[PDB]
Amino acid sequence: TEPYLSSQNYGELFSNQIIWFVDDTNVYRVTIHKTFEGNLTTKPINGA
Amino acid sequence: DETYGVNVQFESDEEEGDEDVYGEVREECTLSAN
Amino acid sequence: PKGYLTDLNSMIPTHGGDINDIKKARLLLKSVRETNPHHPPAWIASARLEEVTGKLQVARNLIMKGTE
Repeated sequence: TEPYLSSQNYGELFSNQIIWFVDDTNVYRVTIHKTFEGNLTTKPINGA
Repeated sequence: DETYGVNVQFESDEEEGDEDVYGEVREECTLSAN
Repeated sequence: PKGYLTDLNSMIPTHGGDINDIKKARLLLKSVRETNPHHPPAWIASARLEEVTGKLQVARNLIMKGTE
């Protein structure tokens, strides 16, 4: 298992070998919206 | 606050050994012939 | 059996939900409240989904997890 990108290994990000970052945290996101009398909705919104 | 825009992360978590989480012992007319 | 089936028909939910999408929204709000512990409407939506269907004690333990 490759050495995880620490703060002493991140200097290898900028040599000639092209590197990508994949942040998939924000892919599935929701909004939780209340009206007081009745009920409560959760709208899935777009992510990235 | 509205806080509109909140991530979710669907994971296959909660794998354990099926014992207790905190290792504790959680404890909580009649018939008649005439 | 007549009166007991009458009382069983008296206890059917008129607003139970859509059971596969009820499970889907349970999984959804579970992932919300698990990745956002400090979001209040996550815990409110989880306990409200567990009070509109199922039973209420798991909803009450979910909000007492949410309040702390």
